Amino acid sequence: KSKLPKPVQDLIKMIFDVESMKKAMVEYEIDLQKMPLGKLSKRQIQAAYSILSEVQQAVSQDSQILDLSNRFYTLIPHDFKPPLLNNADSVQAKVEMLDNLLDIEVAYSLLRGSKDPIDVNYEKLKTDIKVVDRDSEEAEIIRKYVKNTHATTHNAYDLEVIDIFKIEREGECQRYKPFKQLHNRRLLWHGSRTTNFAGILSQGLRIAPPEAPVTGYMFGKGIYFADMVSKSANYCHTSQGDPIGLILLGEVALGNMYELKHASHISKLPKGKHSVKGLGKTTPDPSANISLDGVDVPLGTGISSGVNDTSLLYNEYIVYDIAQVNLKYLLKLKFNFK
Ligand SMILES: Cn1ncnc1[C@H]1c2n[nH]c(=O)c3cc(F)cc(c23)N[C@@H]1c1ccc(F)cc1
Repeated sequence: KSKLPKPVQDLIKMIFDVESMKKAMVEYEIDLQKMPLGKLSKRQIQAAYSILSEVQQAVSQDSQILDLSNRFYTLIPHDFKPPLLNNADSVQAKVEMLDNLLDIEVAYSLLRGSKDPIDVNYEKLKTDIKVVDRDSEEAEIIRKYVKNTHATTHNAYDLEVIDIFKIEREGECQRYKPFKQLHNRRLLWHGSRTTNFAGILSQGLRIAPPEAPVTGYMFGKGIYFADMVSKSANYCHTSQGDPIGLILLGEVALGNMYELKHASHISKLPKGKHSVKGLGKTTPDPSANISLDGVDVPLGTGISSGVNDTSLLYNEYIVYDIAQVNLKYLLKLKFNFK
């Protein structure tokens, strides 16, 4: 029997849920026979990324695109008439599929490679996880952040916080050290599919590989965060059939922000800048900022930023070095769909 709190045990089950892994693969139309969880290979996936990059290029300028489509389906067997990879959104969906596959492989490997099994798998995450007491001020601050920064245009659901966890990944403090005293450190959201979280906890937030198409990345390949909970929660890809999601709060060392109103695929920041801020029309009210253990929490309700000429409804924040993030909390959220 495990010594871990029930909420933590429930999180471990959730994150190592093999059935969720398989359901995801069925929804992607992957052939589970020909490409089982244990068989996923880093080198095949890398080659698949490159083919998707060639596809995107061929689309941007009918026979050759059929052949590339087929080369992709040979590398990543599907179980379908096979849809042509002939537009940016289709390509993007396959890239996101490959990302999700990669983290699923990580989860499956950890799982397969005397004590209660929940405890054995907990240890494999190499992450200290503690429950934040529902009645603490810490929890209250976090619930406020969730409540106040739900955007008015994300009306498909409300959020309810079920559990709040405090997390410390092995090695992250040391890795974050050079950034620990950069100025402008902010507690920001990052949402991702549940089936990615074993990978995220064991390896941290990562940046897309060189081989991946840049298409879809408004500010280039980086790690993206929001100051509005719902903007991030949308990337949980929850649904009525699976309405429980996981979302992170990260301390992000933003330093001097390169403020942008429109897409720009950053390959190198201007010297002296440490992050990108995509400027939204709505921003959390600066007067309501609260410090939490030295870090600003922009938990104000949304007001007008005064920026009209922008591509974005809400802010986003991007860093280009994985060491500029120190993960602090993990929330289990129930999405109540309307
Ligand atoms: C899909 N994805 N994969 C890695 N990162 C993400 C997204 C993202 N994930 N999670 C967040 O919380 C987030 C919060 C934002 F303000 C903005 C975000 C994100 N945009 C990122 C984005 C969107 C489309 C795209 F093609 C590439 C990147």
